[PDB]
Amino acid sequence: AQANEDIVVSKTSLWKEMQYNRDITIRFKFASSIVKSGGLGYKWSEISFKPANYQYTYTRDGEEVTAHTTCSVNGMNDFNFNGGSLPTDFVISRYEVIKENSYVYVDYWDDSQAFRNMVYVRSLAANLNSVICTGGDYSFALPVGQWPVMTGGAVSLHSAGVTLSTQFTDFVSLNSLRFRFRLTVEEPSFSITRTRVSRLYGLPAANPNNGKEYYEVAGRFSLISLVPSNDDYQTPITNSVTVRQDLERQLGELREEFNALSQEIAMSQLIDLAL
Amino acid sequence: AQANEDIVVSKTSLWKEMQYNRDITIRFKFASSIVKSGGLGYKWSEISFKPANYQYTYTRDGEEVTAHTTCSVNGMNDFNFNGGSLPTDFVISRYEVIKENSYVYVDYWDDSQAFRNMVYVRSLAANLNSVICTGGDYSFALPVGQWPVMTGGAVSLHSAGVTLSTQFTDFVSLNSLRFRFRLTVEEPSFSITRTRVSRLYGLPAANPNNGKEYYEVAGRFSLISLVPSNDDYQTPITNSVTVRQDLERQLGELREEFNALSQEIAMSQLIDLAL
Amino acid sequence: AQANEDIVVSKTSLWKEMQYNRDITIRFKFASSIVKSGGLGYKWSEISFKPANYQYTYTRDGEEVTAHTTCSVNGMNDFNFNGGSLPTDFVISRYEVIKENSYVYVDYWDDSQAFRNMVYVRSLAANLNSVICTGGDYSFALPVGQWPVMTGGAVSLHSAGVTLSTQFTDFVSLNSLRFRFRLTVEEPSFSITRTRVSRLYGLPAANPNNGKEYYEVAGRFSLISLVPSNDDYQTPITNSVTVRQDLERQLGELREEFNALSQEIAMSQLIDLAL
Repeated sequence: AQANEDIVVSKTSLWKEMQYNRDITIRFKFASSIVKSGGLGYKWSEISFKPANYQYTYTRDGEEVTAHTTCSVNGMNDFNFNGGSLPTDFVISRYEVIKENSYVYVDYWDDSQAFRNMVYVRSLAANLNSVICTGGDYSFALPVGQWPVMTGGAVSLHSAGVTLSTQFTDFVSLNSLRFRFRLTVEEPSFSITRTRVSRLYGLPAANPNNGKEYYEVAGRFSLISLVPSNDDYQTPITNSVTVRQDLERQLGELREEFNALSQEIAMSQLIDLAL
Repeated sequence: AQANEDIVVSKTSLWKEMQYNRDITIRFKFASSIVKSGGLGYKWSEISFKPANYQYTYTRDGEEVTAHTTCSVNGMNDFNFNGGSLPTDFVISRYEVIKENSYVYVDYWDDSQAFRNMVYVRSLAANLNSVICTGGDYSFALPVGQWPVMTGGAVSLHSAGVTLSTQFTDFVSLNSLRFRFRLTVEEPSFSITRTRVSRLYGLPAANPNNGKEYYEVAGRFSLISLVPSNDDYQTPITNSVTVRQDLERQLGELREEFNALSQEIAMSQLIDLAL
Repeated sequence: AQANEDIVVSKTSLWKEMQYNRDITIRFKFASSIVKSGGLGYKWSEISFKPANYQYTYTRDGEEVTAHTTCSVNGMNDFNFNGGSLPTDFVISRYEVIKENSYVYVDYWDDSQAFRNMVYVRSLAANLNSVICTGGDYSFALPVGQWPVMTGGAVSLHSAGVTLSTQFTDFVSLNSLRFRFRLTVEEPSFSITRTRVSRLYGLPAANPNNGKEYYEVAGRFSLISLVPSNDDYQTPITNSVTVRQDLERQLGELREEFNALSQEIAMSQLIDLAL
């Protein structure tokens, strides 16, 4: 029995039940969304996560396999920290942290045969190994004064249930495999330098990647799918997306309004420069 | 016979044609998008509809069934009301209304067997009962002056044809059942108070829920779907979306420009407080 | 053989491999995104492409066929023109052009029998004719001074490989046929008038249509798909999308802060105009 086998557990006139048991190297990555409120620059609106794609190409045992991964988080906890109600105090109205109560989702896909026309799957299971994820060092760029830095945080990701999912994008749509992960706090705790907060567990959402190009976890997955016996059929992969056109229109109207306001402000600033 | 049947009208090696006939509780909900123009606060750029998700769990005859319902509208008319060309008159560039010519779409999904691998359907039919949808009281927060309140509006939703649809979201992707509703205006009219507009029919797009948690309508549906004979196959549902990255980029450039402008304004206002 | 044949190359009980050989009239259209930076109005942020939907209805040989097309571009080159660092020089931070190294994707879909339940396709091939896409005239509306006009640009689209794709939209989701096009630069060049740039091949991303309703190209396609034997099955087409709720929330917060800032500004002008 090989490591990357391909079996036919049944075969009808057109369709066929095939079994696929294959090793994988999930090279995934987080991505953070920072939002800085207006005013002076001491007030932050949100620091959250975003579903983060990463496509790559790794070597199997003599095969070059192109892969595609997409990470995300759910059930994260929304902490806050307000030093006061003034324009000059450092305040973060909301930032997200990962803990036991939350879960981490990783969608995975490859260019192998297991995924080409995978729409039905059963007997799905996987044996993944646990890893560690440490937070980064994010220096809050303040307009004037000292520079606080969010530094620390370490959480171990433990394997959990496996399912299917779909990785939609502006280029491709993939019927993908969804590995779930639970969390356990570790000794390195995250804290903001020059602040009265420290020794609290979790992983920050400012810079989870720690500057790493990716986090890597090895695995194996076994399943049984329905594929056409003729191995020439192809399911649609690429996309041409035009979703949220109302949102595009709202953004256009907001751009028009902000351009008119900036033109008004610039004219009122320039009239005083004619002496 | 049964009220929640599952019949086998045909069967082959791997596939099969199953007939499902089930009662359901369509608990849907409207949602509004109130955009307020800049300036002083007397001018409103648009008040539109937005497709509204709502997920719940209700009790069948000894079963606890999880469900998910997405409401939308189509063919809604656009009314407008301008009281003057000044910054100090209450003007609504556009507000959306529902009438006979328009239609209301409701995509419905449950965790039961009928929807687990539904990609093909025929002999689709449905028996739905009519309900009433009424508008609440949306008080326009005018900085100064009186307080216009958009109030009233009632419409009768009558059943129409049923079809298929796909509910996409940032979490789940659901091959769902699309119930369609036609409208007949009722006696209660919608009106903005302290304003020269009244005795016009439809539904206000401001507070269509009337402060309610949902609008419930019972129903029953019958169909014939193609399912793998092995009742263990699962179709991808969950997602991790990264759509409209270019839109996110434009929003980020907008936010940076807006923060720079706000910093300029705040420095200009702060320089005049040094005595 | 008819120009719009439909043949059966294999038929089991529930499924059947149906061959289709049909003529099509792809009428597509570019769409441009223009983001103008703030300040006076002398700096433009981006002039890029946006995937563009276009639905039409044309006449087959005694039949009326509704269609849906979606044009996109990949691998475009990012040029830019900056003539000075001052707020009064005309600058364009980044604008897109198309050349040999780029490709033009066109997703196509019809209401015909070929696209009713198409999820699997083999033996795909098509005979498409080549056309010429010519850019138009975009007048950069500067606040004051002269009015440069980006005028010209011609490029010939030639047939290339064919694949599948999925057209996602806020109304319909279509399992569609993806036609590729490669580019050969033509003689008419595009040049910004009243500027030091001219005689550079490609197509401009401001007005590609040249005031046209669409770009027409006729073709023929030939495939073999899996269709249930019963000609009554239907695959979900319509949608009800609520994706990017986080983006909607960001936009709402941005609109709130922008209204607050415009209110503060107009209040400063009212107190400075209340003597």
